[PDB]
Amino acid sequence: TTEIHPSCVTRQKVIGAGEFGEVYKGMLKTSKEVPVAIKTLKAGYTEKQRVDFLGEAGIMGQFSHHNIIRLEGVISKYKPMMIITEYMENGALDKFLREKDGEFSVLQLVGMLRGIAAGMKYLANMNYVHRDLAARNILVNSNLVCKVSDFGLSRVLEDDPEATYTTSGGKIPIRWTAPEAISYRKFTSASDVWSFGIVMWEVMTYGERPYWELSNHEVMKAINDGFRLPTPMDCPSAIYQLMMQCWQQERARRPKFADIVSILDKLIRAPDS
Ligand SMILES: CN1CCN(C2CCN(C(=O)Nc3cc(Oc4ccc(NC(=O)C5(C(=O)Nc6ccc(F)cc6)CC5)c(F)c4)ccn3)CC2)CC1
Repeated sequence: TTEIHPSCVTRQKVIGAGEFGEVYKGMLKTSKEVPVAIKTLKAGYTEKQRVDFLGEAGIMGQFSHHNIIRLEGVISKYKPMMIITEYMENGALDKFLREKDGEFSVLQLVGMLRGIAAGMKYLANMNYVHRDLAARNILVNSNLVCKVSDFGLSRVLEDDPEATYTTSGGKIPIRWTAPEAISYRKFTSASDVWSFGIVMWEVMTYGERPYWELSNHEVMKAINDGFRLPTPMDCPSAIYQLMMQCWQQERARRPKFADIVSILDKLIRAPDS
């Protein structure tokens, strides 16, 4: 990661805040200034927290792709510590699609899915398994470009610092996670492809919550009994068929992300479907 000089960074507007810290909109001088998001580490912290905060930035900094959020740099030597990323004017996809209910064409929605799939193909080619692929972790810019991110919603601290038992390795998003990853913690790019099919269903419902009528255990039983998410209204058959292939029980049968990009490219270049 690049260390950013604090003089080059300006915070202008608060986007959100929690016990983790805060997120700001601001400007960065690379030398004209560019808009950025600025994630801060809350005071005070623990040396695992600070190393984990910086270590997550190190992971993000390894990637360079149009459909992966870009790391501009970090401030680690001064307080508050900061992760400084590319700015995404439309925020998280799930919220964006609920705000824009019914307002996009099918070709526009499929273009979003292609962008997500192209980001995931890059990650797969880097041997990176995301494990939390969901519309809430897809960011959207003004041009409607969709980019993969992982703010770390799965890794927030909710464990007492003195608890005998703690969560380790993060919590699991059951509604987005492939069955073999829930059962054996077998996380692979193939289990990310299952999650991608769930993202496809989020997009085509303009942000419905998957299995929303069902408790987390109600979801797991429904799945192993063979239930799959239903065909959204106005979802083309070819898109729903792609979803079902991502949700194949045997992971060796799911498409690879490279295949998903190609399938979506061909559809975009020739509707029908
Ligand atoms: C519709 N309008 C609503 C109000 N308003 C807002 C909406 C909310 N907005 C917003 O949230 N913008 C935004 C926030 C941002 O906050 C983040 C800050 C940091 C992160 N990511 C990270 O911290 C990490 C990460 O993403 N790692 C990572 C990345 C990619 C991978 F493949 C794996 C790990 C952990 C290092 C992140 F995913 C998001 C980033 C960029 N843009 C934009 C303006 C205008 C739009």
